Amino acid sequence: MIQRTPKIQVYSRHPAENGKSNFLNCYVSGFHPSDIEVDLLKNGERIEKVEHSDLSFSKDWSFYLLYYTEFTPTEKDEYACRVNHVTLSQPKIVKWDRDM
Amino acid sequence: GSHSMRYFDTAMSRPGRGEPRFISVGYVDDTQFVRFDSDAASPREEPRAPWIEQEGPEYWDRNTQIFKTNTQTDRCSLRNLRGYYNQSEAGSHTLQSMYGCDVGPDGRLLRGHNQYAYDGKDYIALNEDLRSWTAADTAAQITQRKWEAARVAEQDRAYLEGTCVEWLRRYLENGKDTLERADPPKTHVTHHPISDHEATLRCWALGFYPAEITLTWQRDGEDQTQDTELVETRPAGDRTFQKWAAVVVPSGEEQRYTCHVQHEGLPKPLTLRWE
Amino acid sequence: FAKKKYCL
Repeated sequence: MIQRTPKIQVYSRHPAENGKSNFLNCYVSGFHPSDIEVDLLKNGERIEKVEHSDLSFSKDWSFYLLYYTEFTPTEKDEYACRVNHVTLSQPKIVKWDRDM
Repeated sequence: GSHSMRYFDTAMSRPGRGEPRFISVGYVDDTQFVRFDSDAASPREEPRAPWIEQEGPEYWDRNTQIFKTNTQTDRCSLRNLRGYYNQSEAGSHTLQSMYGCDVGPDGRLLRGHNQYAYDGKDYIALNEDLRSWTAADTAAQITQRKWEAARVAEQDRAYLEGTCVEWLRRYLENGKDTLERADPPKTHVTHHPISDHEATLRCWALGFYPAEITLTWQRDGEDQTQDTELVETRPAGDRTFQKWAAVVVPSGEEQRYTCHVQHEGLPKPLTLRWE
Repeated sequence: FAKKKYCL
């Protein structure tokens, strides 16, 4: 059928401050069909109990989902989003960079 | 300003894993107010906006009945569509639907919508006249003939011009503190050297609602459309949205670049520069 | 408010 590769952004809800509670977001969009695997990682390990939005789509029919968790960033902890989709041969990892 | 109500429905077959999943999500602008998922274990616990709870239990009952009937209708649709494309019983397929209304600041109907896509491809649409169909292919022509014979467009018209407009106006009134409030973007420009020779200027818009925004860079007052990296507008999770736009500039030329921000919550459009 | 759908 059609397949469309997801676009991935990783970012915080609020401007990041080391030691301050916040939300880490992974926004997957532009994809088709709808099945997709999304993990949030802390120092390479899967975060548990990550929540996500209800499946919806843009007016071009491409799906989007937000995955999110509460987190307290530090100078040293690494965060990322790991996404798999039928259009990806290997899972795609996007690192959290507080400047993007 | 202007407003929309839209339902986004997805039906997805999954042979050997039960009946097709049906999910319907309803929005006013960029605010979700209802969800119905056939895979929810507790329909009674499915999210509803607060300005919905106020309508009471008979409203909930009537909407639940329509969502339940829609589940069965979209499963009927998927079975028919597999046949119209000569498809095998083995594959998973997707049927999407969008329906709803656009109104102006006065609450008058601007237009209605009722359209479908199958496996990502536009299939059929109700025309702007709310009387006639556009079918993408000879499969959708079957649907069109069926819907013409059954006078379906007249039913959809009555919903779009009546129920949809009337309830969108009632939701805007009940939810006026949020739905009718535009939150302007919080804006700044950052500077990221890439080498001795160049740097990235990134113009940020944070905390805005609704999601529609225009964010552009100009060099000496010329649009830099081709040379700008514009990321998709993204949800923060607190109802608001974020966006940025970046350009690569030669070292020492930063003051020739201006970022321009248009948004409904701004009393006036912004012009920003680095520092 | 949801709309009754019709089979394709």
